[PDB]
Amino acid sequence: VMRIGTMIKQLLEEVRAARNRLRDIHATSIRELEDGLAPELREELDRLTLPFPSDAELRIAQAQLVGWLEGLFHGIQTALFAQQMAARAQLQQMR
Amino acid sequence: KVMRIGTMIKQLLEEVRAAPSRNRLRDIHATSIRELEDGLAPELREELDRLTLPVPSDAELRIAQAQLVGWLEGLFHGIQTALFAQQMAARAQLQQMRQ
Amino acid sequence: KVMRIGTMIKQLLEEVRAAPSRNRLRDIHATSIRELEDGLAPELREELDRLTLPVPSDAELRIAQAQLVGWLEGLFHGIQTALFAQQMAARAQLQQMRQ
Amino acid sequence: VMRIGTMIKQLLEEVRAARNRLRDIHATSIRELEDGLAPELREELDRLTLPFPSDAELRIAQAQLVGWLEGLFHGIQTALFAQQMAARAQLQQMR
Repeated sequence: VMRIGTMIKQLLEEVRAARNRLRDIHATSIRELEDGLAPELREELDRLTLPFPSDAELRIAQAQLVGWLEGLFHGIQTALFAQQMAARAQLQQMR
Repeated sequence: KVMRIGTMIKQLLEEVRAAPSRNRLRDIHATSIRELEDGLAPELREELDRLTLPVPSDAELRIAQAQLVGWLEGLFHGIQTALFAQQMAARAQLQQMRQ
Repeated sequence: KVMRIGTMIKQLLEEVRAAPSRNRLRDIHATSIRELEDGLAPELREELDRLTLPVPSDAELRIAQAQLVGWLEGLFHGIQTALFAQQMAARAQLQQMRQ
Repeated sequence: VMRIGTMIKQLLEEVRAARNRLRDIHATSIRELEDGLAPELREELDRLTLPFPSDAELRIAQAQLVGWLEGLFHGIQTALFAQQMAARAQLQQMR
């Protein structure tokens, strides 16, 4: 289930305007990505945030969050493809 | 495979963490995208349509580096959660067939 | 879906278990195959190429009924183990990415 | 992993010749299908065998084992297809 996929798209755009907002978005993304996670959450919430404030670190912190969101989308995406492609191969072994 | 993709990433991520240029950060990025486009048609058009992080200045580098960390980290956890979801969906479907 | 397939089977299996004809056992079979060929090209040629269990005698019926039980049971557990394998492969792949 | 798939094919043919052999094959099939199974094995080994001896019950018991093996193959097969098809749909949601 890729609800997360659609949310990444929308969350991606908000990534630009004129820091609480930035920190807020990252948090949203992580909560939606967690859904249900086992204690593995530690790694996902192990100082998994942007680095802090001066404008420099806000230009920086905001770039970090564009790549993070693109990464999730394409990681999810290629993994999803692997899945479809593996099931096909496994089947091509029918013969 | 998907394991091959993850382990390289873990590596590219450590390769950037300790950095100084304009060719290093651009290569790490190319490298990562070279790994994903393991036979997936023209959707490669999404990654191969640039999507590259924006004598260069010093501050400009830091900003670009930060974006790379997210890209590399995003790909890692994006895969990870696609995997866990795949595993949970099979779990559920098994319990539906209680018998 | 795959859950839809399993639950119908559980039902067809109980529909045969308590039987007396030559049209009942043939319908239960048709029914099961009608369920599998949920949009899968010409591989339907495998199931739709007869593959039907062999005024008929009495003993002949018992033999045919037994074969149906295996077919219905086979489809159930065949799915079940494809599901568990799918779930285990995702599990493993997750543990490879220890970090 | 569909090793089981290839074994079903081979095990399927042995299904005809001229009861220990019959009972032996079913057992083989179940062991190869178990690989690793959780306590769920009970259901798979809950009087999951052919019914016993007179020829009548050997014609019968052997028919049961042809369908069982065909069933496993096509159950595994369609489930495998579902898998590939679901991963594709989930992806078609990218847009």
